[PDB]
Amino acid sequence: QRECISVHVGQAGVQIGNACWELYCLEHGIQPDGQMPSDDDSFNTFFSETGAGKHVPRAVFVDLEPTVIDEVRTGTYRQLFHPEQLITGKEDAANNYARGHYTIGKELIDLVLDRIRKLADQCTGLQGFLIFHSFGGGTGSGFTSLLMERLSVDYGKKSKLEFSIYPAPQVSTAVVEPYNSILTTHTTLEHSDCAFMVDNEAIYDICRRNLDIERPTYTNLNRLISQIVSSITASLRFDGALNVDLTEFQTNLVPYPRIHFPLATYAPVISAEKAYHEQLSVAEITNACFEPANQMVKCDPRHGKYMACCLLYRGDVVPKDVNAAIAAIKTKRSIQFVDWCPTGFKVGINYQPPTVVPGDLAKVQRAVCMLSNTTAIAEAWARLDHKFDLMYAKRAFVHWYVGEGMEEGEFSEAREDMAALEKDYEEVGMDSVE
Amino acid sequence: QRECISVHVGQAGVQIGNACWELYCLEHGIQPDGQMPSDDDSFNTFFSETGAGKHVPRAVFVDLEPTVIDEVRTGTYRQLFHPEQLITGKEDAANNYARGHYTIGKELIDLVLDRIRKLADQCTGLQGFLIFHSFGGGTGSGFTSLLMERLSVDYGKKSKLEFSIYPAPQVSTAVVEPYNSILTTHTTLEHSDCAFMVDNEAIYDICRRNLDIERPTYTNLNRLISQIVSSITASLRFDGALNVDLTEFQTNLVPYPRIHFPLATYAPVISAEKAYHEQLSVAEITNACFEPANQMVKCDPRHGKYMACCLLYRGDVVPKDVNAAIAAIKTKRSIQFVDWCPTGFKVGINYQPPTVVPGDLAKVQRAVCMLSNTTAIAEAWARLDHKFDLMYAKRAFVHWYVGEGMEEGEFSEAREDMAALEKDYEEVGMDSVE
Amino acid sequence: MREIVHLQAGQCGNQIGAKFWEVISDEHGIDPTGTYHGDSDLQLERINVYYNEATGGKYVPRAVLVDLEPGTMDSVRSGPFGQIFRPDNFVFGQSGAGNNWAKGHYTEGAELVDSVLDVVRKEAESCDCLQGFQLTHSLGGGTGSGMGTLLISKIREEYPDRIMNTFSVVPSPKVSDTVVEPYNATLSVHQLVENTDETYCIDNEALYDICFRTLKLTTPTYGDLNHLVSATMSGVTTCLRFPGQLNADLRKLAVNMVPFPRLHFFMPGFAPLTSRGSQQYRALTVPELTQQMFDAKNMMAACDPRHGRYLTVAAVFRGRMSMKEVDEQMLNVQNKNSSYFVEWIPNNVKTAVCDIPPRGLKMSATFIGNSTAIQELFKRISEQFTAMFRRKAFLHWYTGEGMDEMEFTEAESNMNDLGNPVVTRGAC
Amino acid sequence: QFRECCEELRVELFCIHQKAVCEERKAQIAFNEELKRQKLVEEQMFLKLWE
Amino acid sequence: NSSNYGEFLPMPQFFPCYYTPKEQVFSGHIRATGFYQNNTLNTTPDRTRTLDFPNFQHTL
Amino acid sequence: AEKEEERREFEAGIAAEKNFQDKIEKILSTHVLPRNIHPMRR
Ligand SMILES: Nc1nc2c(ncn2[C@@H]2O[C@H](COP(=O)(O)OP(=O)(O)OP(=O)(O)O)[C@@H](O)[C@H]2O)c(=O)[nH]1
Ligand SMILES: Nc1nc2c(ncn2[C@@H]2O[C@H](COP(=O)(O)OP(=O)(O)OP(=O)(O)O)[C@@H](O)[C@H]2O)c(=O)[nH]1
Ligand SMILES: Nc1nc2c(ncn2[C@@H]2O[C@H](COP(=O)(O)OP(=O)(O)O)[C@@H](O)[C@H]2O)c(=O)[nH]1
Repeated sequence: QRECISVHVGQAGVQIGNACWELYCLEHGIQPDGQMPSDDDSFNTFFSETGAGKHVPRAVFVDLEPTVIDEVRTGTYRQLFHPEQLITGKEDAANNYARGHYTIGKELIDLVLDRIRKLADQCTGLQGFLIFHSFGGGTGSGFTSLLMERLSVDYGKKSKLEFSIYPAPQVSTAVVEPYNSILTTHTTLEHSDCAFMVDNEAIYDICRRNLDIERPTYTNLNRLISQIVSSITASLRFDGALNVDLTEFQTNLVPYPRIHFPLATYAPVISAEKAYHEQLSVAEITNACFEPANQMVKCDPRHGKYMACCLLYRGDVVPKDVNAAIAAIKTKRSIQFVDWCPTGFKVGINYQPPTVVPGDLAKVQRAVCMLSNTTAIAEAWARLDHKFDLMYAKRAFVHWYVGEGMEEGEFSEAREDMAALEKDYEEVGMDSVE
Repeated sequence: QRECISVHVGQAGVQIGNACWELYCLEHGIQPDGQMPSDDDSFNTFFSETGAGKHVPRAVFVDLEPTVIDEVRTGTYRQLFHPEQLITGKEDAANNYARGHYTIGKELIDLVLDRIRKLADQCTGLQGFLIFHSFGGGTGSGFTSLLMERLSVDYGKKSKLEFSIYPAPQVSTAVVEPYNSILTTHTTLEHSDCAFMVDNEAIYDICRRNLDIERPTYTNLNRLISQIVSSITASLRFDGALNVDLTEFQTNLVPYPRIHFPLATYAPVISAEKAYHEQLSVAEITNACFEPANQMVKCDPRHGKYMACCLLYRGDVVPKDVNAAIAAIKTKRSIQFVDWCPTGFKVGINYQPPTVVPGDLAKVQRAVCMLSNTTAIAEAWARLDHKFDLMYAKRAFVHWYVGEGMEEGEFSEAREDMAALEKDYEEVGMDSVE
Repeated sequence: MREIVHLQAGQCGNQIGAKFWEVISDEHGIDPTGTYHGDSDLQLERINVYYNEATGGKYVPRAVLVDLEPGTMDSVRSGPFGQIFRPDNFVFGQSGAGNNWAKGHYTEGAELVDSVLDVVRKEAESCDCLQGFQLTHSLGGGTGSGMGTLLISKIREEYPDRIMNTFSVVPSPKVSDTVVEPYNATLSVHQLVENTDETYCIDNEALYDICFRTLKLTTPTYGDLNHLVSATMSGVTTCLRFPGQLNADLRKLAVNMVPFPRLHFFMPGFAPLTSRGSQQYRALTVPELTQQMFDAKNMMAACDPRHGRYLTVAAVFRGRMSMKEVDEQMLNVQNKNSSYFVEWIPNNVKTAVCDIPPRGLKMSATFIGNSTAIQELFKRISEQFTAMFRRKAFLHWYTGEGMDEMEFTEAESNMNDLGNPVVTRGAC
Repeated sequence: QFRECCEELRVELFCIHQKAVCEERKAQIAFNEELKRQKLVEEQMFLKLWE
Repeated sequence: NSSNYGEFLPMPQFFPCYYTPKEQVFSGHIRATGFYQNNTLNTTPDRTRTLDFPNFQHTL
Repeated sequence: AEKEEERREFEAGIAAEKNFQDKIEKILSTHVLPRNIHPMRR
């Protein structure tokens, strides 16, 4: 009765989804193939049922390039998925936002909207979409934004939560990253409705320092993201003392209509040979959330003010132990909140210990994801701005884009839009003096 | 509730920590790894009952040299501490208070301070941050400096005992040992509480006479130091007729707010085949406590006075036989006490009998830890100044400290305040004439 | 023969009302299946106030169970007294309430209010002499505030001569389970001023305060919280349910207890409250019942009575007790604490002593007090709303759903004009 | 209905669930150690291919 | 490396210990079958204040 | 009478406490609706 359609765009999205679905499958109990063990309504939140015991997910894997969909179609999940939902292109978007948005988008977008429409026809009440991608190459950015425009046209009253991998702030892995990222920022400011930021280097550091893994890999980097997405959209999957809805996340985290870029964190990232030594109680897992080395984005919260924080407790958690933890954390002067919001906390309770994939993480009795809408993300935005200004000073790498077909003015429009985002972040930054 | 972290910094400390903890466990119950062998609420103070009925230590073994800390995470107690707890550096603080309050330290100090946070957030009444650190090898001096300062700021009124090891009269195992002391007492005189200084030269002398051991090693000394640290923190981890917490020591021993440098001397330090010949009676133990050839610092009590002594007896101690002993002492004329301190010593009695780590200290059904603000530690303080003077004389072994920070001034600036300490002693011992 | 219809709105309202139905089912001797298994005929004598008769003695509660989320009534029906309600009372619809007063008052809530009202009608003309309606809801957050106030307005304009008892969980100072609680609660309080007759405000902070300080409980959960609400929820309506001397129904309380038509906000209290370890060290009687009753640590709302004057107060006692005890100790508490009681309203206590005590106890007492300590509760969330509203924050969903900027100013001006009389009564 | 309110049922449930967590962590520890053996066998394979 | 995402077959000692579900069979077989609607002609009796079916003996 | 009655009520309260303790140990004996265990186990 409550369910959301998962769309994965680009290698990033496809792979986050790889982990995402593996986790969902385990949680519910669905086996690889799709048939259940020798035997609930939780499968209604992500899967369907064919009347034959073959739960198929509401997933649309779109990529303009094969081998990343072909790994899925060859591997052990070839029968969980609908063999045609995995939409495959024939030409890579080439780290070109406007190739994924202007030239190779029209050979696939009609099929993608057709499959979104077919999935949404089998929907009682559609709570929203979950768009998984990066702010990187053309597949992750241009096809994503061109998808967002059509879902804004077709599903204008429908929620669209988003999980995006922000560019690495210090090193990165490509040279047109700021171009593509500011273009998709400009085209997803006005269409995306709540877009959770995940930086690679924060996952890198938390895996190195807390997970006691000196060899972490992308099989771990968004294996953590699978956990955090499940802990977000599990409150409509189970019951709780304080159950929270997907529209409740938006109405309690995005204060102005443009400020919809929260940063997240996970609680217990403890490392199997490490949790024989801590209480893992509610107070210290909340303190581990608010500690400035466990975030999803490399940005220091001390250079900014929190505006709205939603805590998602799953597991055997007491809401008045949560009361005690919040009363403890609101007295520390280091964690600064905005003054136009005397209470800025949401609590969500779910009676479900987290499922553990065979791998690095240990299971814990209590786990909270903290979703904060901070003013400190303007630091990362301005750093990417200096990045783009330094590259765009003399029209470097613009000839590819204007040769395939994007006009020169879209760069200036993206610059003006994200500078307006800078100004809005400062404007919600300073206090009230009237 | 009853609580007291132990921040062992430097080799001497870490090494002594090894002894102090070994003793704490065997006395309380925790098995090498933990999981109280069991078949009541002592551990609580100097431990933390985690999940699965575990027993984790309340400590942070810090030192900028792998060697030592490494031999802990590869030996008997490689399970008690939670890896993170023991923080270690990469390059040594080559005998230099500089490397401490200045270079190789600005880095690690950040973490140790954060780890101190968690070890104190899982508590409810920190009764004292016991800090064990020698007064020589850089680390012990410089690192402690940074720590003491930071703690004093955040954890304010909170007690801060520091069983530091005083430099040595003769012997000495460092030609720069002198410099560090006159630069480390410029921070233990303005950010400390009751730093109990103990000289290694005495435990040496005692080990030879009473303990009989002809050539015991370091471990043997650190173990005697354990009985002393134990006795002090035993009233806050067991029962007693006249208990005495750490706050009581500070508001009973230190007279004016800058004579926080008392001397300790254990009781029955007898040796198996020799204890079967004495009555270890309460009086007998205290008769020896004030003896001039058992004080744990060469400084002799004869050439000095007793500002205010503290006596903490342990084991079978009839509470109407201590008044007997204290009278049978204040009566004598040898022991002299400042006129400005009428009341003599403060009595402390606990039932829990001193435990025995199969080693040296034999079985004695009673004991006492004697503290005193003797007006004769000046002798040692002065011996130190001469060294600093004789050395700063031809600004020797100084190019180093001034190459790794520490403007030349420090030495001068501090040595003045060290001489200020001298006056304070030869001023509180002056005979009230008005 | 008298008659009360139970409205339950929102998740908090549904859970508290479910605990209420469990408590009075075990009081009347009704099993979960609906049949009667009791020991006293007085339980069956006045059973058809909460419990409509059916075929063969399967008494059905006359409660409607309302939420915009079709998830909490499923838990209610799976609960320990789930299989007792009529399934036509369960009204819902898959939509996003989103803790939003505009979304509970001007959209899908206003879509569902008609289908709610049809069931409320059927249960209202299936009556003999209706005393009125009793809504359980939480002011902080949506559904219970939005649809609750819309339902109160519609029921008041349909039947305007019946007593409305609204048990509201007002948001607490110390924490807040949702972030738009001032936004929801100023509008719901604005609507509760000029509709209802007896509001009962319950803070969660005071619930946990009586859970920790008085009950000495280690892990007090939401079930125990709603149980402590259900204690006074059941205890206020006992003289319309059971025999005894000095009977008092809801309108007798209301006329005896609201002086001016705006100051109808009340602080509940249930005070034979002892821990399991301290029960045996007690000499349970009416003087000590008065001591815990007028003690400010058994209160159910986070408002200290010693910063205000009591305007008027009731004790609904229950049990075989002498009445000289209650009369003389009400006199003695009035004489001992005089500056905290208003002098322009003398003899400002009420006593109503029903005979049947609750199970597991011999005597009990329900506290109702119209203290002027509601001042702090209103002023605090006035401050929070003004801080959230000066900077135009967390409100674009309201304006998208169809609010005007002028309506929030109307609500805040009305709640300040509710805080003005409680200023004036504190200084005559 | 007696399950849902006794509070010692809930404390004793905390106890059972913590014990189950501890035993499950032990099983996970064994599984990760088996992963370490598999990686060592991989390294020996690549060594002999290199030679 | 993408083969890791379906490998290590689930052991019968890896899952979370308990599963607290939100089962909508009640809403499932209520919602489609209406929400009740008062579409009838009234049958409520001639209810008075306190004298339902009185006696008028006091007359000539 | 009012004495003997009071003594009888106190004894009823003590016997009820005893029955509660026996009931609490019985229900903590080991207690699992198949629904509370995901197919993973059964
Ligand atoms: N967990 C996980 N994250 C990934 C994976 N692949 C990419 N990412 C994220 O995606 C980011 C780059 O995305 P893109 O620039 O769009 O890569 P792309 O879509 O393959 O671009 P092309 O080379 O044109 O195919 C990286 O910085 C990663 O953070 C993956 O396989 N697993
Ligand atoms: N009880 C005890 N004391 C020791 C031991 N080793 C050294 N000490 C004392 O510590 C003093 C110097 O050692 P430290 O200050 O610990 O040297 P460090 O911490 O390694 O400092 P760095 O040399 O800069 O690394 C000596 O004067 C000794 O009195 C030991 O093993 N046991
Ligand atoms: N006493 C009690 N309070 C509850 C319960 N459930 C929720 N609450 C309170 O209700 C408040 C918010 O509920 P609300 O947002 O109105 O739920 P909604 O009506 O579905 O939107 C929270 O602050 C909780 O403290 C319960 O079962 N008992």
